[PDB]
Parts: sequence; C-alpha cells; structure tokens
Amino acid sequence: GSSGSSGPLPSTQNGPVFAKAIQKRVPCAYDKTALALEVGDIVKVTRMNINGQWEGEVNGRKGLFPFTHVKIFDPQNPDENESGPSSG
Repeated sequence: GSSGSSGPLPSTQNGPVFAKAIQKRVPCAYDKTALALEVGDIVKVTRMNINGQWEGEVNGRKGLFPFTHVKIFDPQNPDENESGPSSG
C-alpha cells in the first residue's frame, strides 16, 4: 500500500471559535504546551483538533486547553452593551 503525498486541506475560509475561560487553568511545572487561563479570559483558537485539545493563543501564550474548561458563547453580541462615543 505505497503511501505518498496527497495534498493539504482544501482552500476554505472559516471563522474562529471564541470561548471564555469559566475556570482557572494553569500549566503544570512540567507543562509548557499547556496554556494558562483565568476566569474571564477570551481564548482565540484557530486550529481545533477533533481529538479534543485545541490550539489557542492568549496573552502572548499559545497552548493546548481542555474544552471542558471553557464555554462556547457569542462574545460578538451588542446585547448588554451600550453604544456611544467615548462611553462605556
């Protein structure tokens, strides 16, 4: 079953998934890949692995974080948000 190169993912365009850290996640003393997050942080992930762990960057730190720690929501909603110049 000679295995060779087939080709990278298809030229597509999808939007990133935003998730807020509802819990405090800190990387073990021997965990560099583990991303550290705090209660009330936005983890911008672009590469989501089916396995479970995703690749997101937060505060200049990209690491793998558990999905059972963050909650998927719509942080891009005008709800509960006043609109005005130099106001908020």
